[PDB]
Amino acid sequence: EDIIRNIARHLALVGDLLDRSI
Amino acid sequence: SELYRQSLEIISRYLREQATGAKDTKPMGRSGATSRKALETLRRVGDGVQRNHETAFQGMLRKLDIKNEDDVKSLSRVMIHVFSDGVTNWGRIVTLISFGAFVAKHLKTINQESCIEPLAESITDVLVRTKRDWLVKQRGWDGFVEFFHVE
Repeated sequence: EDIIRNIARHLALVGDLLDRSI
Repeated sequence: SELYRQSLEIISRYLREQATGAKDTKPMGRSGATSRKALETLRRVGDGVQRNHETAFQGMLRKLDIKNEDDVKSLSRVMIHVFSDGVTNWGRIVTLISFGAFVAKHLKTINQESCIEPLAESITDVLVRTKRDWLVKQRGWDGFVEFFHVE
């Protein structure tokens, strides 16, 4: 699950940045 | 649960409309007023996420190598890992649904359209099974609409 974990970290960052702006 | 079925109504409709370009005109369930508004919110916010992060999403999709229904499971695992730091917010939730729509488009493109509903239900299951209490506290899909409302 190395690939899955890195994808998740990337999506978490995108999601948090989006949440920040709202 | 009612929350599962309402979440599935929203997420399945968004994924299928994104993949096929065709709106689902069939009537919604008893929470349809909220579901219609949540779908309208996703069309704005989720379409934006996919376009603004298209290059990243393409690379993620390539690494997942999604070919058939046996691979649909990988998205549920991504979602579980996203939430593994104990943080939940609407930005993460909409980003995961938006990536789900991006994958749904891919599934249509590779003529695996039959995998889209399983994908939508898999996403719904992770969200509702593991975040029910958070969703309820946030007033569910009404809270989602309110959070992303502009002006």
